[PDB]
Amino acid sequence: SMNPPPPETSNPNKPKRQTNQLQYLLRVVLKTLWKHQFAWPFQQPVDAVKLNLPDYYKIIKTPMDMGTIKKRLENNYYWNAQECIQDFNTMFTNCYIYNKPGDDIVLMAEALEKLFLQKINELPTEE
Ligand SMILES: CCN1C(=O)c2cccc3c(S(=O)(=O)N4CCC[C@H](O)C4)ccc1c23
Repeated sequence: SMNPPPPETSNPNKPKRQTNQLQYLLRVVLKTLWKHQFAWPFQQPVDAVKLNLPDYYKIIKTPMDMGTIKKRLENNYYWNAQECIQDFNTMFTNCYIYNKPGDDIVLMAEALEKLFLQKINELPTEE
């Protein structure tokens, strides 16, 4: 049983930007989702060993989680907001791939994803 290396959160050769939308995504969107009662399963990479889900990383080849996204934001890892939004979408999509409609984990993702879409519907305009 082995978890893979988690996604990178630092990369000096990546071009980085401190964007008004990216600050919003950390200060407002991520930190609001982070406090939700259903956020805890998404706050770190899936530990397929602890959770005894040995087939998780057989199926999920681009893992993502809100703890990785929080580190990426706090270390100024993104060039623009769409890169950060795509990591959220990967995280939600992975959960819907590995799991089935009706699963408790999928009810949690569906709630988080609707809040997430509410919060990003309006981003501060690129000043
Ligand atoms: C989001 C990443 N991710 C999955 O794809 C997934 C599949 C099955 C279980 C599980 C758990 S759990 O065992 O802690 N638990 C959490 C609360 C609701 C259910 O009871 C399951 C935590 C995080 C998970 C899973």
